[PDB]
Amino acid sequence: MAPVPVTKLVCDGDTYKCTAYLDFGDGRWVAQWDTNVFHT
Amino acid sequence: GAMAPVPVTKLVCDGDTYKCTAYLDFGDGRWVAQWDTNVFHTG
Amino acid sequence: KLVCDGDTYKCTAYLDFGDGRWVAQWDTNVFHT
Ligand SMILES: [Zn+2]
Ligand SMILES: [Zn+2]
Ligand SMILES: [Zn+2]
Ligand SMILES: [Zn+2]
Repeated sequence: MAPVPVTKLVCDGDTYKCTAYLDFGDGRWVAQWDTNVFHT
Repeated sequence: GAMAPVPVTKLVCDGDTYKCTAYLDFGDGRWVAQWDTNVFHTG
Repeated sequence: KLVCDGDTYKCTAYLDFGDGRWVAQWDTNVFHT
């Protein structure tokens, strides 16, 4: 396993992706996943 | 043109519905990103 | 607590609930910018 902290999480209503900036190595890694975006 | 991503102010995962919901820093605070998740006990 | 893993391609959120041993986990893409 290789779990590292997320430093900052953003999401994006025009790509329907959330992006997690990872605390690892040279700082250039992210995790990204697909999401639904809506008003509650 | 492209809209920059917005910060998430609050992340809640609901074990009842198998959804995580990220509250977005946008408009009136009622916008969310939501996705399906697995929920389990560690061990 | 929220962590992500480039080996398993999963992000994991540690939930406060109950005895603190529950997690939410989901599939992700992981890549270098
Ligand atoms: Zn965008
Ligand atoms: Zn509204
Ligand atoms: Zn907590
Ligand atoms: Zn337990």
